[PDB]
Amino acid sequence: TLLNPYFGEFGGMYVPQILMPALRQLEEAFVSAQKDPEFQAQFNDLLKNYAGRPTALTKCQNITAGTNTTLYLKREDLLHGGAHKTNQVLGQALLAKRMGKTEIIAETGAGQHGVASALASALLGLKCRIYMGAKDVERQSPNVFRMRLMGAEVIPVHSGSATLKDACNEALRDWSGSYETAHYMLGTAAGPHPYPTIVREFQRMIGEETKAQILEREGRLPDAVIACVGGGSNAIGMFADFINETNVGLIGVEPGGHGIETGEHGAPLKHGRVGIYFGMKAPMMQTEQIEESYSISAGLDFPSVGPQHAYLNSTGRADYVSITDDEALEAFKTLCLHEGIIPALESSHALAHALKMMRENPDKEQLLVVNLSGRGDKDIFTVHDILKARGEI
Amino acid sequence: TLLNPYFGEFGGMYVPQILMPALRQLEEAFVSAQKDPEFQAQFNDLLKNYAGRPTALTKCQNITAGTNTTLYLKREDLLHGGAHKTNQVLGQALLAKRMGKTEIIAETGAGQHGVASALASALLGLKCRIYMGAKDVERQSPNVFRMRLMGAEVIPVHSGSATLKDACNEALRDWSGSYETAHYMLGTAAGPHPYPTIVREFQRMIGEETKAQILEREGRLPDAVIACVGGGSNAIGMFADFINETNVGLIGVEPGGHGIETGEHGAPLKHGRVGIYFGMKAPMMQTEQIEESYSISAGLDFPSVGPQHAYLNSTGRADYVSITDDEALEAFKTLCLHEGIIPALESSHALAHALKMMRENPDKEQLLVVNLSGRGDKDIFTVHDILKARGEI
Ligand SMILES: *Cc1c(COP(=O)(O)O)cnc(C)c1O
Ligand SMILES: *Cc1c(COP(=O)(O)O)cnc(C)c1O
Repeated sequence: TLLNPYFGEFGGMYVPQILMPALRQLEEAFVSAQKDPEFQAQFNDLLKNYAGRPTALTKCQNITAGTNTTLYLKREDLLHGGAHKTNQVLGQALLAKRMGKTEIIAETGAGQHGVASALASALLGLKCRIYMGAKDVERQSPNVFRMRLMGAEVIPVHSGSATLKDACNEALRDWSGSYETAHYMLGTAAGPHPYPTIVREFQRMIGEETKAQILEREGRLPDAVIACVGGGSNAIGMFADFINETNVGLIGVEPGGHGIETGEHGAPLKHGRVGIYFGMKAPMMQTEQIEESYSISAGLDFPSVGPQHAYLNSTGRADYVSITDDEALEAFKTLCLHEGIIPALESSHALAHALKMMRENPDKEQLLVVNLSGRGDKDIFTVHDILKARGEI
Repeated sequence: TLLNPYFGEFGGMYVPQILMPALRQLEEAFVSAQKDPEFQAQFNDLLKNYAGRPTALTKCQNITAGTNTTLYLKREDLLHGGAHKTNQVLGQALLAKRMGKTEIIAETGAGQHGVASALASALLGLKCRIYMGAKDVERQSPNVFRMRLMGAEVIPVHSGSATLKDACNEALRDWSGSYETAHYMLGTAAGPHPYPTIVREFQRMIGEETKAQILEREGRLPDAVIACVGGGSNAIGMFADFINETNVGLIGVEPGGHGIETGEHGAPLKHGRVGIYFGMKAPMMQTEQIEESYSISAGLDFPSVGPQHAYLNSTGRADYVSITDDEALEAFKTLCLHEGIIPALESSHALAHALKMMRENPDKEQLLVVNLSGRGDKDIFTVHDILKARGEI
């Protein structure tokens, strides 16, 4: 194994022996490609002319009116597909073609990573198959339809609890015996090494572009960069290029759920315990066994966190807070009403925490940047249902 | 009146005397702003950092594989909001603030222009009210909800046939008496002068960026630029900067409907007759009185066409074809399956006509550019219903 599979005591490769070759071989191919500028050349061609990079940086004056905070939104919502997932997905698609693979295996919970994979595969022309828990397949008709229109095969998983965990497990069993011709496109910066690394490297351009844009527009780095954290891909992708700029804030917002003190949430980082999950060793929400997570937001509905985040958390380089279903919903409505932008419910947690920092210190002089990971069009149904059940139509 | 209100025998200002002042005053304000670079400075700041301009240019190699056609898609689908409408809307919002107006009046059929106006108004902080036929208000819950989340007031119109025509008429009656403090944000390159002009000028950057990008990437202008035509805003916006490059094709695709020979369509340009409609004099679909149009696509469901298009058509500078519900649906599915992009059903007509030009002449050496006016996420429900009714699930 070329690279180090751990970040502190976190990360690793806790996967059956049958997967070591597939994992080791992926890592090599990856290193070999990181160093090949022909690859980098293609990757950037795709990110630039297909996905639409670089993504804007927006100054939200209306939202900060009457305070001393200056707020910027890194517009990942404007990327092709609607969210930051399109970055890493185009990366691995290429990587896979490089390794001469002819197929993609992926798993999705609500279909956000599913649609992303289907799309990358359509482009790079790879036979895509996406595992999805049956319960979710029923709850997500549109995205299932999207994946099908994009020529991907959605395989409903009925074992276990017929949900994300199960779809995830089955995906890996698939790959175990098909890694010869199929690349396993993991949806986030977690899982066994080298994924946490590969995903960080394939998302790090958002942090890069941010710094550049922030200089051109403010002549100085931000006091902090805030981003929601599920498995941690969009947060690490924004963090990366700032770990070094030590006087820059690195805040990660995890879902508060129904209240970090109800069990119904997903902030294992600050309220769980280290264990091995999804092939990695990191903090997670355990019973005594693994437990359940929750959020109005499905993307943030992860019971664990990426190894590098658990690490940056223990060293104290990055801070990790929590925002709840309602504070997120509030932010979601706020951005809609003042900036004319519908944020994804996931990003709403980060925008929420920013607003919190401003409303509590209107006189404080701060330059903040929230990573708007995706657009919220795919969440109006949900928001509308809640607002209706809450009796506010 | 400063500018000339006609394009050949088309265009004009056929509106009640009460509207001449409001119309004349808009025109002036517009000219004064065209010439003010402080305005241009703001407009471009908005288009660049809020909407995400410039929009990509994508080479669709997979779609043209095995032919001599080179196809590019001007990615208007990647603009904030999902379609080219966001350009002109941000323009008029500014113009209105410039004229010291505090309110926006608009009308929408399916809510695409409604959501756009609501958004521009949220940003530039203007009190937005959008008229919408009651029938449509029922058929368009999501967009109605979007407009409401963006703080706009949707006023259902129940007179006449409770649809677009009626919502449109009521909007103008509103403006008739409120132009003092309310700007009427017309949704397309049609209507009484100066709208056809203002909308062309506020969309012309797509054609501009295209030419620039096409040079940088091909070292030569395209043989043709193809775009769907409803009222004509996205087509003119692409055409504009190419009218002069005479050896460049200017194709406009109108909806074929159920077949240009069934009456159930919307290609008044090539199959109607000149009359006065929506305050302008242009070709339209008349009974003997005005008639009905149709398309799987609501955006293309217009019984008339913009005055400049009728003009460019008579001089023969630009060609106008027709594509049907099925050819569009076919294109829609094709782009999905090979490029991993879901086109808006409207743009599908233009992509359709392009594919037609390639499949019929695989050996012909051609460089084509289709204006992908919007993303098709807001059309999967429709496509899914058709495919299901057609019994293909
Ligand atoms: C999927 C998703 C996420 C959560 O994933 P990370 O791996 O923490 O980035 C965040 N935001 C959006 C909009 C997403 O779709
Ligand atoms: C509204 C719309 C159109 C039709 O309008 P034009 O005024 O002819 O541009 C075309 N494409 C998309 C995607 C639209 O939303």
